[PDB]
Amino acid sequence: NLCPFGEVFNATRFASVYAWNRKRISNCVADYSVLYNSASFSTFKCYGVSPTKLNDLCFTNVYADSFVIRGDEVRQIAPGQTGKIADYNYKLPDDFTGCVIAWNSNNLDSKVGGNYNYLYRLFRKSNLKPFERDISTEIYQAGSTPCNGVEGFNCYFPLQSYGFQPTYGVGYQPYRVVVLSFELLHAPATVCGSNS
Amino acid sequence: DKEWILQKIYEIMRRLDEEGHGEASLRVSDLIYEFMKRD
Ligand SMILES: *[C@@H]1O[C@H](CO)[C@@H](O)[C@H](O)[C@H]1NC(C)=O
Repeated sequence: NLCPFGEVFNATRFASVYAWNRKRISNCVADYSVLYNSASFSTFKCYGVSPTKLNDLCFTNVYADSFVIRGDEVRQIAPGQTGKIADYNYKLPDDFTGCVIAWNSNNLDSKVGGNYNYLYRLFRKSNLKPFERDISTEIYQAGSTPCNGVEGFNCYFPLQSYGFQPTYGVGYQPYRVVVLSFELLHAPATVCGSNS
Repeated sequence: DKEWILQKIYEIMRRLDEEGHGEASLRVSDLIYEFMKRD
């Protein structure tokens, strides 16, 4: 009963970072070292223990959060970070226990003339709580005048598009990101590594 | 004030988009983030 990590990592369409996806994984066995070696990742940073140590551990649930950002923004997918993505799009707690995995997807998510399917939130009145998800599209009041739900002077649609183009520099090219959270409740641990 | 410059910066970002300067737009978007974080 293998954990369906292929459905997350090998998914055809990833989500925009502001509307990040979450898959709950449970009641299965997963070889985390095989996941580490199944592709060439540019980031595979674990904050609890290593892939090899995960293979002896069991967890109640594993949550796989996936999305696309710029390569220069992957740094913000880490505890204690601030920035446009960490403040307004996807926030990790200071006490984070899990792995952040990322790889270049210029070959899939870039497009001649610009792929506008991937969005990010540019404006927000306050920073996100950890794992909070904000999919609203209220017009942002950036100035002193009320906006009344209409775009205008200092009244902005809160989302912008990445517009990925294969000729972007590496730092601006799209990277698919998968964040694994390892949840241990006072409950049966049914997600186990291949050597538990 | 601060309102006038933020609007022109927003407009440049939107125009760089339609003129296909996608990377240049994203670099301005970064500035809009840093600017509005200041008092
Ligand atoms: C993605 O697909 C390739 C080829 O089908 C496979 O070798 C790889 O293990 C898959 N990735 C995961 C995480 O299952």
